[PDB]
Amino acid sequence: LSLGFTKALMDICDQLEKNQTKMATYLAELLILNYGTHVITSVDAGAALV
Amino acid sequence: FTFGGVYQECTELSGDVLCQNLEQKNLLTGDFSCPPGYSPVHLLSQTHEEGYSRLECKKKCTLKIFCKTVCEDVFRVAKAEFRAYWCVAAGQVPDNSGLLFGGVFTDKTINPMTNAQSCPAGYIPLNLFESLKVCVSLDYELGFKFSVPFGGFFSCIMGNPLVNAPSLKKCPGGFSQHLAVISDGCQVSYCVKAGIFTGGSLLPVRLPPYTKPPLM
Amino acid sequence: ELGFKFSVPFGGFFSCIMGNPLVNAPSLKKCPGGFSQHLAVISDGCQVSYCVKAGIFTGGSLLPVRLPPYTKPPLM
Amino acid sequence: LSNRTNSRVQSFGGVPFYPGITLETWQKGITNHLVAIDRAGLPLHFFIKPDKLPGLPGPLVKKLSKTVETAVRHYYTFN
Amino acid sequence: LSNRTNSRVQSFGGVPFYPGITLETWQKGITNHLVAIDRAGLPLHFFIKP
Amino acid sequence: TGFQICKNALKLPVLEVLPGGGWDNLRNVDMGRVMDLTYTNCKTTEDGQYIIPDEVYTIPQKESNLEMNSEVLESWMNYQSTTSLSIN
Ligand SMILES: OC[C@H]1O[C@H](O[C@H]2[C@H](O)[C@@H](O)[C@H](OCCCCCCC3CCCCC3)O[C@@H]2CO)[C@H](O)[C@@H](O)[C@@H]1O
Ligand SMILES: *[C@@H]1O[C@H](CO)[C@@H](O)[C@H](O)[C@H]1NC(C)=O
Ligand SMILES: *[C@@H]1O[C@H](CO)[C@@H](O)[C@H](O)[C@H]1NC(C)=O
Repeated sequence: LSLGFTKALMDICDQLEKNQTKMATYLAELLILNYGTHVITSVDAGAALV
Repeated sequence: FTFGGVYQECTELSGDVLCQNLEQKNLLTGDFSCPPGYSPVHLLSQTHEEGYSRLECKKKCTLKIFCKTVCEDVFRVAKAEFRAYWCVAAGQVPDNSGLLFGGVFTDKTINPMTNAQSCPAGYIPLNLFESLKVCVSLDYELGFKFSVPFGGFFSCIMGNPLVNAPSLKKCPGGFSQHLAVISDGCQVSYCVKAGIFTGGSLLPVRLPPYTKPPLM
Repeated sequence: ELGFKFSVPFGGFFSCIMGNPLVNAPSLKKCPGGFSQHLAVISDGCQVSYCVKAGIFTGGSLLPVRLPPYTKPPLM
Repeated sequence: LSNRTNSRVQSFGGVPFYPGITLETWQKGITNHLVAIDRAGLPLHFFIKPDKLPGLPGPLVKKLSKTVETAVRHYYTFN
Repeated sequence: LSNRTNSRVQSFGGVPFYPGITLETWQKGITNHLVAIDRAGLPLHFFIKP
Repeated sequence: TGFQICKNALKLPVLEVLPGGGWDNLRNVDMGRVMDLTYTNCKTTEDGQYIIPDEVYTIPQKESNLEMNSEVLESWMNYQSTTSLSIN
């Protein structure tokens, strides 16, 4: 995992550890906004024309 | 549910030109019918007209002595009514004897299951409308790896009989409703489980795991 | 010998108008045993298929080198 | 007399298209201008695993994955 | 009058195809763009050996 | 985690289509780097065309599809009429 993704996950873990589920969910939604829903494991480099 | 196939009956109303490609036999029966244990469901009946210039040559003999071959071309507007149906399971039909649904596509639309205007490997396209093709799987394993659960068809005039006998225009259960085709302003749609369809730009690699991470 | 090294177990044929008589005399459109059903031809809308064992048929893009061994690695 | 001509060109990757270009020139010009034309991926909660995060203990990352996945579910349901 | 032309080209390996290309140029262009046209393998468990 | 060190040596472009990024399945747009991309090894595609990060590998599926459809329809209808009358 990248540095930033790990850092965001650690922040969510710490917020959960502080027994504060309110900003935990906010931080998780921020994670979703910044990194989206899925992670791309395979692409196809190429080109197309119509 | 079990989908036993489709067939598009073609009736010639003028000439014999249109129904040479608008007719579609059922794959399993080889005829415009449904396999045993299946009840044909009237999907949609519509008329189609097309003009064509047919050339014909005839040998006219007047007075049994003046024989001449005359060739003439006639511009005729052939009209044909096509009636397309689909075979749904009548009851507790044997499993998994039948056919599998690989999605449908038109020359102007896409098949979201394969994201292409074609049928997957081991699939056969059957003509269902003027521009609609259905991808049907004969092999059970290839279909099961290349199919989606099917719920039924319905039109703008006849709804789905499997609603929960009333026939409403609604996909039963958790089956989702997506457009299949528009024929002369009449909507035709199909029903597939909502979990398999998604945004579609990213094809998820949904193979393993078959369980969430098991806790210690 | 050449056929045995270049063939597949065969169950029989059936068409859209007459099914396989080897079903388990009724003749149904079903491959007997574990024989798989694959489309062979479509003659004028009539479906003709064959029956071969599911053990040999696969995805097909990777030809197996499935020759030896003829047994799993025997335990010590 | 009535003339009506419509041209429509849609390109993904390669040199910016211009009308007088030939498919030879366009095909020879994709050497550096390649574009993702297809992609596949996995849900991100699939990557929240104890072995993937050394800094945190297993029971913690399990709850972390649960809350991330429920955040995703909420994000889907709202929209 | 009615003209209808359909061309379809499908290439695996070699230089990206363009319509005006000659088979000579294409054949001389595979010198580095070679792809797998056939493959054979073994089951995974066959390699998990003591 | 830059690739400029490799570029200075190899003098090649870097393959700009890379996995390991985030993806918003709703909006269908790339989001953010999730996997770690490093260029420590100065890894290259086998054909020596692109510099790729150490965490990816490329299958060379060099394929091209071309479809060309042309359709020309012409209709010509020409008609003439000449009626002449004369009374003397
Ligand atoms: O002519 C006008 C029509 O042209 C097309 O239709 C074509 C059609 O696509 C073709 O299949 C058939 O022609 C077939 C020509 C021969 C048919 C009779 C067979 C004859 C051949 C000569 C020996 C005796 C038997 O009808 C017309 C005329 O081309 C289109 O439908 C449309 O442009 C228009 O409605
Ligand atoms: C435009 O009109 C001319 C006649 O002035 C005709 O020859 C031509 O085919 C039409 N179309 C184009 C694209 O020039
Ligand atoms: C296209 O139509 C022309 C007449 O305009 C004709 O000469 C030719 O044979 C047709 N086909 C092609 C491929 O040009």
